[PDB]
Amino acid sequence: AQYKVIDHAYDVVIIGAGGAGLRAAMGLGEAGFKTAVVTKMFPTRSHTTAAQGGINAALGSMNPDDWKWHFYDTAKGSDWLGDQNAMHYLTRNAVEAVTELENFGMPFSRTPEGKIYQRSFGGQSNNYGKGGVAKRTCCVADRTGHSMLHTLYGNSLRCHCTFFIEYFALDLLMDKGRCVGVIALCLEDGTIHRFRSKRTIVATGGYGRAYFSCTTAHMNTGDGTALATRAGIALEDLEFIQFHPTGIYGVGCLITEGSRGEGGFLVNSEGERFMERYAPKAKDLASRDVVSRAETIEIMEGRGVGPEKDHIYLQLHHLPAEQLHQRLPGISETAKIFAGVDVTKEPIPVIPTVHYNMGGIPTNYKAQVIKYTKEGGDKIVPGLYACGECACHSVHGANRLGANSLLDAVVFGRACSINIKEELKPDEKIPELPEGAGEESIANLDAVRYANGDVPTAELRLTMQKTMQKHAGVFRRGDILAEGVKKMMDLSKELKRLKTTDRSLIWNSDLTESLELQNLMLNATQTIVAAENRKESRGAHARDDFPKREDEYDYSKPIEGQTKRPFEKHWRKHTLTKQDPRTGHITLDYRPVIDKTLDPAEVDWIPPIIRSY
Amino acid sequence: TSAAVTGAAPPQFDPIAAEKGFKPLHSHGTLFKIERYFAAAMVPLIPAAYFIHGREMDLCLALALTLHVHWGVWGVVNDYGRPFVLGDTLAAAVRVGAYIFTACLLAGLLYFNEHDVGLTRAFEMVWEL
Amino acid sequence: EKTPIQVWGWDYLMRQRALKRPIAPHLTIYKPQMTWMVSGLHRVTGCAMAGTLLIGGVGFSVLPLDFTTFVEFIRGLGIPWVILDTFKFIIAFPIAFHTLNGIRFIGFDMAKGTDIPSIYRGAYLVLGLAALISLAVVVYPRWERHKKATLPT
Amino acid sequence: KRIKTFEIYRFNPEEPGAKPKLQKFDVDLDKCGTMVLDALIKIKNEVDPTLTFRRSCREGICGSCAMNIAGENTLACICNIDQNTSKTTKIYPLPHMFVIKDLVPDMNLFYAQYASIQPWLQKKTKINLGEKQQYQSIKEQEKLDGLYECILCACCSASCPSYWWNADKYLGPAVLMQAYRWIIDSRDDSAAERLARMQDGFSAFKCHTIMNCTKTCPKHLNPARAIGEIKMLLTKMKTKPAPLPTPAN
Ligand SMILES: *Cc1cc2c(cc1C)nc1c(=O)[nH]c(=O)nc-1n2C[C@H](O)[C@H](O)[C@H](O)COP(=O)(O)OP(=O)(O)OC[C@H]1O[C@@H](n2cnc3c(N)ncnc32)[C@H](O)[C@@H]1O
Ligand code: HEM
Ligand SMILES: CC(C)Oc1cccc(NC(=O)c2ccccc2C(F)(F)F)c1
Ligand code: SF4
Ligand code: F3S
Ligand code: FES
Repeated sequence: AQYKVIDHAYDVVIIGAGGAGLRAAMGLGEAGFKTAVVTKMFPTRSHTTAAQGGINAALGSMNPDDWKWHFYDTAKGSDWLGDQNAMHYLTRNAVEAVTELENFGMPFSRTPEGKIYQRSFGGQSNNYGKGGVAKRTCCVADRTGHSMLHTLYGNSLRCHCTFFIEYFALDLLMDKGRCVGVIALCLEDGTIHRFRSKRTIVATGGYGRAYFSCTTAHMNTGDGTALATRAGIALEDLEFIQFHPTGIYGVGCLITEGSRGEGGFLVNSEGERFMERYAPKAKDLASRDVVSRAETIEIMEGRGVGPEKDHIYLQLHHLPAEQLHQRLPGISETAKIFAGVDVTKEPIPVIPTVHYNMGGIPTNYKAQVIKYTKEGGDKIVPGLYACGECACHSVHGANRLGANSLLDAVVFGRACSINIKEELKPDEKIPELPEGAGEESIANLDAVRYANGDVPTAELRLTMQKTMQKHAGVFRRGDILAEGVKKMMDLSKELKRLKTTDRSLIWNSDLTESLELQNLMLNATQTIVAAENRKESRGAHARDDFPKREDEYDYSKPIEGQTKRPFEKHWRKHTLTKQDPRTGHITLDYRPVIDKTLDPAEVDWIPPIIRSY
Repeated sequence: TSAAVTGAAPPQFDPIAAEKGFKPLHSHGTLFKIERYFAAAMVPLIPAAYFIHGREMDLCLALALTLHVHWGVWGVVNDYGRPFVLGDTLAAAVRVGAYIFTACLLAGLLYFNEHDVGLTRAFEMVWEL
Repeated sequence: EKTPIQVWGWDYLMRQRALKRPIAPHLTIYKPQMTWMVSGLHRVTGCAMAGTLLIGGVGFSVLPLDFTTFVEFIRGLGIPWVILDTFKFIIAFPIAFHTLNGIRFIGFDMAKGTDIPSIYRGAYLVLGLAALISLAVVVYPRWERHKKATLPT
Repeated sequence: KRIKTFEIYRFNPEEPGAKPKLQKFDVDLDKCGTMVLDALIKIKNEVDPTLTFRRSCREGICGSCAMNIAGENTLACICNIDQNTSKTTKIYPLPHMFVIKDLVPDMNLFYAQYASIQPWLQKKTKINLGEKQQYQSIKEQEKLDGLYECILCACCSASCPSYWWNADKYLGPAVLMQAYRWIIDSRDDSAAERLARMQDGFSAFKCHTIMNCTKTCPKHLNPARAIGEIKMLLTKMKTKPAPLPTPAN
């Protein structure tokens, strides 16, 4: 078939228009850079808009607080797979970057002294663990995410961006390991577009649709990390999928951890406030790995609830009806719509569901995409940048801390623009395009457009979701994994036999979902083989066959004269899957975890310990 | 493929620049206030006309009515009579109509007040049969 | 002349007329409901009354046969008293309702009573209230006319 | 079993000067989900994948799937499928929009208008950004309730027969409520030329106070109230000043 192709040149091009999408689009537009923001849906529709319990900063609006305590909660929360330095930049710039958002127009809920309302959340504490449960989570009550994306989008309208609304990012454009831009199908008229740009930013969100039951949006098909895999990058830490504790039993749409830090709790079949046993101190407000686990143990050890005894209860009815309205209005409501549940009088049916993807496109604290060989450290892919869910600076490690995600979005968004001003120097002109670049991205589009196999696209997505659901869930076994891996590769195979019906370009819904189906498969497979190989339990990745966390030392005993296990023998290292996209072979490799802060004088590094809550 | 033409930006509205030239001061605020208040003050009138009669009532009843209707049709005419449907120069025509209308309505009433039964009485002179 | 957005907006129409997309269905398919019906009826009665006032004001003026002899060009036909206060009702109402509804809309213009119950009662309070003052103004003066043609003690 | 029958607007712009049609689709409701979007997703993933409609969030918070179901404008993702299988639930796109294809309308005029209100906090005396939070009383932050929640979905505007007739000049309820969302923000210094902007005959004042906007909002908001409240400002009710930032802020 015949195709129209189009060319623009920009200083920087952004794939993604969500939280990090825009916050960087803000800095760069304002810095007077010719900016194009390519997004595959009107930016409001983006997933950030769906966020709830708030965004963390040590604002001190409920009690004195120190950004350093927040730091500590982040290192711990990450079960030390977190990059000490990357986590630093996040924790340090928090109070500013949240503050900034207020200045921007964000109608935060308010304290009687006219300050930003903060609220407790999963797995935070005052004074480096010692003190009580912390209150750092600033929020627009129950729909923080909604308000963040909406301010950002607004405030981005005064920063001179060229918005490319509903355009589908096919592939990055390469030239000798340097990203010179991006290629997308225009949804509206059906053209194809090439953007030559000096830098390119990937902030595409996560891939929570690789599982069967999740809290992610239908557009969370993990397309960026697909481009990254396709561009010959390894991805990082894919095996760490974070299971949110409280997802509505039926559909699985989120009920905030807010409901917990606000004073609510989980309950089993007996009536027991069970979290007390699985964690004595921080209880219903332990990290979301510990808790989602606890639930699944309670479920499987009989004490489940309802008709099939297969989920637990989130009980909020014991809480003052006033504060329940003025602090949780949307969940209060989506509970009535979906569970058909009155929150003031009954509990919500909840079950851990696939939520956030710590894993993604690897970077340094400067938010630049890296390829790591063992011989010559991490070398930077020229002029490629990533942030938000889809990146892995690993600030989250093995377990993203509740509400460090919109912080991570905005902070490293901001960071992109700050860091690109300092390094792109405008002597360097807009790159030329390699003889017919991404003529193959346009090819793979023709093949899927007129796809004619025996297996529909609908049908492939379902089993891939289901197999992921069984073989990669909360608790996993060396064989039950190996067993998924096989079923999994069998699908990347089944991809040739793909079947679509719609032959159009003008808003081909079908065609684009099939492109997505491609992109997920890349994520999925990788996830499961990365998981299949990690023989330790850490953060959100728990093997029944290796319950232990496999560090250098055993951090249960003094350490004085213990021989440091070599890099090849322990598990404190980032998984790093390198997938060949046409066969779908995946080789592994393991990058060391960064343990130095940004400046050891400002804050001293935090050494590992036995992770209890 | 390698046959591509160079593309322009998407039509997009520029909240800053394309909103720092144009600024013209003329408020329809002030004026809307008055058309509401009149329509309001026009309440007692309709009751009162059911009782008190004569040339005097006839007068202000059919003088105010002219105005209320003048504004009203304007509103209407302005709504439907839209250029995207009638082409620029027909839309201009109907807008003139709304005043031509408003003129004959007056003339018509003012005659009928001075020369036929009058208004107020022309209702008595029905409400009995 | 036009706010910049209005300039841009026109350009849009032309651009969409350019691409000959069809305009999505709107009135033939929108669920009949009280909100827009009462708004309908308001405009309807409005115009109709102005209509009459023009074609009646101007009508009788630039026409030979005046209004008094109209009142006769009717009664002398054999006019059933039943249908005669069907006619007088058809007239009282559009005045009674437009006035009543009118005061209501001024409520809305100044933000008073826009919650769905006030929206929906207003409509019922104003409709029935029209028919009451419309009925008891046609049938009330037919008590100083059909009581004084029969009456007992 | 339970066959529900849906009747759906269909349009192919690629079909060589085709026309609109409705097309009946049959759906077993026990092999299906509970909300209209489910039934769309289903009858595109099982019957006819050339059915095209926007969606994303699956809990009615993105705004994507707004269309006209059963006569009124709402969110496919959060209105319940009508289980009376004898009746026939009929689905159209946002009324009076230009239809790119199928249940997809062109939204761009509505996005333009939104960005014309300049929907960002603008301050009189420019401040240093990251420096400190601005003071706002809890009771004056509450003035934004029923205002901020708008998902910018365009159900209201596309029900408003005035936005129908004059969307090019008339701003419509959605944008309007949001223009207001910013004027009463106690933190906002532009209140004055914010009204100054929609000072004319159409942009604001072609609201004929009809009430599909308040009555149709899937988020149970009320733009009529805020359009009304704007009127008040274009005249005779002035906006309250910012209560004074107390000391220690
Ligand atoms: C799912 C979820 C997540 C969540 C949450 C509640 C829910 C239900 N609540 C949170 C909370 O209370 N606090 C917090 O810190 N985090 C919370 N989260 C997680 C967080 O919201 C997300 O991780 C965050 O939104 C990440 O931001 P990001 O910008 O990286 O992700 P996004 O907002 O989805 O961005 C999506 C954009 O990417 C574009 N995209 C993707 N693929 C393409 C292609 N191929 N072409 C063009 N554009 C693409 C989308 O179009 C969109 O613009
Ligand atoms: C106290 C008595 C009256 C009140 C309170 C009143 C009020 C109103 C109001 C508020 C509107 C504007 C609707 C809008 O633009 O939102 C209107 C419109 C109109 N009025 Fe009246 N009115 C009264 C009497 C009359 C009478 C007796 C007539 C007939 C001669 C009339 C004819 C019209 C017409 C033709 C419109 C057109 C505007 C539209 O339909 O939206 N009015 N009236
Ligand atoms: C089916 C419903 C929702 O749609 C109907 C269709 C026909 C036109 C109208 N109603 C108006 O046209 C109307 C009525 C009174 C005042 C102003 C208007 C105006 F301005 F033009 F919007 C409503
Ligand atoms: S107020 Fe409601 S109906 Fe209107 S645009 Fe916002 S969400 Fe949609
Ligand atoms: S329906 Fe239209 S008239 Fe105003 S009240 Fe809503 S925008
Ligand atoms: S799909 Fe999220 S709004 Fe309906």
